Amino acid sequence: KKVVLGKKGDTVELTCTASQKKSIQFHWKNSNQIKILGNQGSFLTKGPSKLNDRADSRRSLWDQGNFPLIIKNLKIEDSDTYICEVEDQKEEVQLLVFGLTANSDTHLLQGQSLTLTLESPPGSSPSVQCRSPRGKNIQGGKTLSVSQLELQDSGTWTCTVLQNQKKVEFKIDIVVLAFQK
Amino acid sequence: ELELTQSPATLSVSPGERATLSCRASESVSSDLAWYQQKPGQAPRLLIYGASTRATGVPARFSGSGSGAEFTLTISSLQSEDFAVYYCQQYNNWPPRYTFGQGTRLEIKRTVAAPSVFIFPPSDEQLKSGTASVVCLLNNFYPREAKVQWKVDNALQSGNSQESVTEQKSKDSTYSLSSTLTLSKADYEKHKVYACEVTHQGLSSPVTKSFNRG
Amino acid sequence: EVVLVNVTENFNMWKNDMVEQMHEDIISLWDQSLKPCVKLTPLCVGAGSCNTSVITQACPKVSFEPIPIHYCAPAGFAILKCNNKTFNGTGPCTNVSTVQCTHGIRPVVSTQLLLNGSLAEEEVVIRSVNFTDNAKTIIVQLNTSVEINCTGAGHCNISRAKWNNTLKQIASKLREQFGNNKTIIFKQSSGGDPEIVTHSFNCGGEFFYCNSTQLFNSTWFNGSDTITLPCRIKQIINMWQKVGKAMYAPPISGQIRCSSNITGLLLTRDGGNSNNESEIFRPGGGDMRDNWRSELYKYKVVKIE
Amino acid sequence: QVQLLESGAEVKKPGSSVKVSCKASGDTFIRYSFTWVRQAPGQGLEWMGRIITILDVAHYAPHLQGRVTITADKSTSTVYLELRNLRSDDTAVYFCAGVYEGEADEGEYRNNGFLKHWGQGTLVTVTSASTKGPSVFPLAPSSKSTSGGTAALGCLVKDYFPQPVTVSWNSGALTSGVHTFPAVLQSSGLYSLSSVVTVPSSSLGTQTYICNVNHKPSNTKVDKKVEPK
Ligand SMILES: *[C@@H]1O[C@H](CO[C@@H]2O[C@@H](C)[C@@H](O)[C@@H](O)[C@@H]2O)[C@@H](O)[C@H](O)[C@H]1NC(C)=O
Ligand SMILES: *[C@@H]1O[C@H](CO[C@@H]2O[C@@H](C)[C@@H](O)[C@@H](O)[C@@H]2O)[C@@H](O)[C@H](O)[C@H]1NC(C)=O
Ligand SMILES: *[C@@H]1O[C@H](CO)[C@@H](O)[C@H](O)[C@H]1NC(C)=O
Ligand SMILES: *[C@@H]1O[C@H](CO)[C@@H](O)[C@H](O)[C@H]1NC(C)=O
Ligand SMILES: *[C@@H]1O[C@H](CO)[C@@H](O)[C@H](O)[C@H]1NC(C)=O
Ligand SMILES: *[C@@H]1O[C@H](CO)[C@@H](O)[C@H](O)[C@H]1NC(C)=O
Ligand SMILES: *[C@@H]1O[C@H](CO)[C@@H](O)[C@H](O)[C@H]1NC(C)=O
Ligand SMILES: *[C@@H]1O[C@H](CO)[C@@H](O)[C@H](O)[C@H]1NC(C)=O
Ligand SMILES: *[C@@H]1O[C@H](CO)[C@@H](O)[C@H](O)[C@H]1NC(C)=O
Ligand SMILES: *[C@@H]1O[C@H](CO)[C@@H](O)[C@H](O)[C@H]1NC(C)=O
Ligand SMILES: *[C@@H]1O[C@H](CO)[C@@H](O)[C@H](O)[C@H]1NC(C)=O
Ligand SMILES: *[C@H]1O[C@H](CO)[C@@H](O)[C@H](O)[C@H]1NC(C)=O
Ligand SMILES: *[C@H]1O[C@H](CO)[C@@H](O)[C@H](O)[C@H]1NC(C)=O
Ligand SMILES: *[C@H]1O[C@H](CO)[C@@H](O)[C@H](O)[C@H]1NC(C)=O
Repeated sequence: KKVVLGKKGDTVELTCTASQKKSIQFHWKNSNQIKILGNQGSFLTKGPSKLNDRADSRRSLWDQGNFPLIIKNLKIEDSDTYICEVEDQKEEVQLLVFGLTANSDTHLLQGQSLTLTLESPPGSSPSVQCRSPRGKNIQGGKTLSVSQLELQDSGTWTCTVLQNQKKVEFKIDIVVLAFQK
Repeated sequence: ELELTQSPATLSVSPGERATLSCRASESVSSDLAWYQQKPGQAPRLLIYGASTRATGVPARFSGSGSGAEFTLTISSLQSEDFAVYYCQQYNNWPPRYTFGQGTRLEIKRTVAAPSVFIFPPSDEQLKSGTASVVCLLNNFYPREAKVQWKVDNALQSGNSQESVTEQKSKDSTYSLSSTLTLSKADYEKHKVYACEVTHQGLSSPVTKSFNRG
Repeated sequence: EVVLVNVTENFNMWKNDMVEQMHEDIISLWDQSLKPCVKLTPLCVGAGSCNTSVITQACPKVSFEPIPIHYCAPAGFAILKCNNKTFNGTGPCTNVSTVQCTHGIRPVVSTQLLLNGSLAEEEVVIRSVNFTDNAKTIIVQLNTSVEINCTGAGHCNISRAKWNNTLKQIASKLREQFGNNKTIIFKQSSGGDPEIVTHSFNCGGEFFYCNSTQLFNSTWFNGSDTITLPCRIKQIINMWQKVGKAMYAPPISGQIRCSSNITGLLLTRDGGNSNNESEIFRPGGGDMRDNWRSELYKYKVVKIE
Repeated sequence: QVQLLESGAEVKKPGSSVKVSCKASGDTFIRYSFTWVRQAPGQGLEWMGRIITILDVAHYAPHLQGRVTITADKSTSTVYLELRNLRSDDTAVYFCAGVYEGEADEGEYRNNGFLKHWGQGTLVTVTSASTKGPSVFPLAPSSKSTSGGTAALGCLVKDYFPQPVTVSWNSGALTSGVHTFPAVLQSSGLYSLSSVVTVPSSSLGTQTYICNVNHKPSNTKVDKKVEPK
């Protein structure tokens, strides 16, 4: 068993190594026996998988016994367990895709609120934790908010999602106007 | 070791007339031969490839044929803008070891025209730098071929001069050539007469232009 | 030479040692015949980045002329043949005999469509290492040839009727291996490299990639004359001998014509856990071993004193 | 059709390395193949090598194979030429050129050798000499011994490096009858040339003639008038 976390729209790679350094036959599937990726001799194939045009591998490593499944432009529905059947084996792996976004535009005013919403696939209890440039940090189960927004908050916010003892980063740029008198 | 060679080093043709450029190869090249046109100070222009197909934007007066180790570039009615240098190129071999011909210069042919020879003594400001440059100018002549000999006190100089020739005039189709004789403050102020003996086709006898140092 | 033997032997075309022999042999016949102007094979020694081995060599225009090949017993071994008219590799063979050499095999590299190969005597046959495993290739052997004319012009011709009758047979056999009340659907390749998505082969020394969609868009148990499939001759392809790439010179002849007999098919099936009552099949191929395997399924080498 | 923008001129000492670029824009970068072609002043074109952008494989000319490298960054649609161990004979204009090969991305590659798209070219001067503006000298009229109606006068631009230099008369008001000869390389390793013009002898003493010499390399801008005396 192994758990991997990915960012929405990003590109995640799932490894799968064999025992020998010879390009052998492999293929990936999901939780419902749905054929995702696989190889036929030295050629690559794709299945009726709902991730077809977004799934791929790296033939450059096949000679080294490595048959990864790289999924680009991540989506929430891509969250699921994947299996890599090679040389009579099943290196399972669970995937959890996450996405964090601000409900309001970056251009905000001193004193306004900032709500960060996180996207998590059904059946998942991740812990959110963002930090502002000045050190203001908030924690939330699904949504985090900051009632009043200080000028010193303008800048990059670092967020961290904790799921299955794992974590991933999220950089959100914010801007706050510093009025005059 | 495939080497292309263009017969006419320089083709003098009258405006409106036709011109034919030949390009042979030291070895068969089939039909992988292309022609290029090149104006001064500009990138080359592709006219023909595949030995006979004209490239887009290339007038029909331009046409190419031949195969093997012998090719031809024919230009029907030579227009004013067709004044340029032409290069062939063979790209048949593989691995790619493509080569170009040494080029053919297509120049406007007109009636012989003698030059106007002028002699320039080294400027006063220059003699202060510790060097004397004597300049002989042959202005607006034709054809291009011209001979220049410097004579210091009836002494045939050599090795201390460098000629430079302009592009053919786009108005009168003439050429001009600047011949510079260089020497140190010493040598110059150590001689009397400085001449420039010029020889052309239009000039009956050699036209010599000299000045006495002083 | 042939000699009937009264005894039960055990075969397994999915572990047949002779397949690898052919495979390596063919890969060799090819290398000395169809030479690229350049080949690119991977090479990541893990020394950080991935270095790529590149070769630039002569590129003489020649066509691969398949010359029949007979495989005889290697030193110290013997060849057994399952004379059974309808046997599927994995299993016992009561009617067996020792042979001197195999039957003339016509080596052909192609995808989703086996050409110029041996036909099935009785009825259409389908074979697999495990039909339950949707990720495994299904080898289909026909009992009747199906012509397919292709040209450098850009298309392949195939009788709409004949092929429609062959699908019925295939589906009839499919529902026989899976479910009776099940429905057999034929869809196009799901995706992947060009060579795998289309019916690829080499005609007149050139590489063809013909769109087989029209051949696999049908459902079963639930004017009109010839079928025209769009092809395309490519210069840059994916090597089948190993992960790699190759580039050949453009065609020189203006009339490339080839006629082959469709003899077998490589199919693959869609997964899904307890979906509904119906199965979808798609053109497969890639692993040329499955091609050799379709001809060698009845033989086997054996140690002898 | 793609457009080929080359990088600015290069001035290097012998033994040095040079890396010229070429930015292609206008179509699919991978559907073209690029070639480099150099040309020494006063000479013909010389094929250097060509790269099959799609495969990322290059082939070079014998006399160059070994100290020359061509590459391309599909990300910025740029081609590069790299020359090592520079030699004085390497001085020349370097041209970048390309041609359509077909749908390479789809496996169609005609492997065309000819060149349809060319760039403005990049000058690359290799010398032991250092940068330096010229010293403009006057070429006073020939109204001394010669008797006619059209005098000759100009300017002598000597000892400058490297090329190029631009010359003109009267801030560009005068252009008729002007001849600015090509530049020659003197033994000293410095360039030189003359710019002349034949004006009417009557125009002397009245109409003042001034040649404007510009030399960006040395940031030298000179103006010199030519009096009859
Ligand atoms: C393909 O052509 C078949 C007959 O062609 C045969 O082979 C060619 C090479 C010639 O030698 C010719 O004389 C032969 O008859 C047809 O039977 C078949 O219908 C054609 N393909 C189609 C459209 O189904
Ligand atoms: C079978 O069809 C459905 C399940 O199969 C799916 O059908 C569609 C949604 C395809 O896009 C693909 O995901 C699967 O092949 C069931 O919902 C349905 O009840 C079953 N019976 C029918 C109506 O065909
Ligand atoms: C390429 O990679 C190989 C193996 O890692 C290495 O020996 C070589 O130096 C690299 N560069 C060349 C010469 O291709
Ligand atoms: C074919 O394979 C099946 C599956 O195990 C096996 O029962 C049978 O003996 C094999 N031979 C036949 C009947 O073709
Ligand atoms: C095999 O061909 C025979 C006739 O040659 C036909 O009757 C049979 O149906 C075919 N196989 C099957 C059962 O699909
Ligand atoms: C047979 O198929 C099933 C279903 O996929 C699976 O156990 C595997 O692919 C095969 N196992 C055996 C014992 O052949
Ligand atoms: C095959 O026959 C015709 C082709 O001429 C086609 O319309 C039909 O769908 C098929 N019929 C069957 C089920 O055999
Ligand atoms: C042909 O194949 C292409 C992909 O290879 C597919 O997009 C198209 O729908 C197919 N059309 C035909 C001719 O059936
Ligand atoms: C369905 O099959 C027909 C041939 O019977 C084919 O022409 C068509 O392209 C297929 N459907 C599509 C549009 O993919
Ligand atoms: C095999 O195909 C050829 C076309 O190349 C055809 O002429 C011949 O009749 C076919 N033979 C069979 C198996 O009927
Ligand atoms: C066998 O098929 C090949 C295609 O690989 C074809 O070129 C050849 O003509 C066929 N041979 C016969 C018996 O016609
Ligand atoms: C095979 O069958 C024959 C029947 O004639 C019998 O004599 C023989 O012993 C059998 N072979 C074996 C298993 O010994
Ligand atoms: C092959 O099929 C035949 C019937 O067609 C059957 O008698 C036999 O048992 C099968 N395998 C062998 C050769 O024993
Ligand atoms: C194998 O033996 C069976 C049973 O006697 C017989 O029917 C069959 O013809 C034999 N097969 C061959 C052709 O050797």
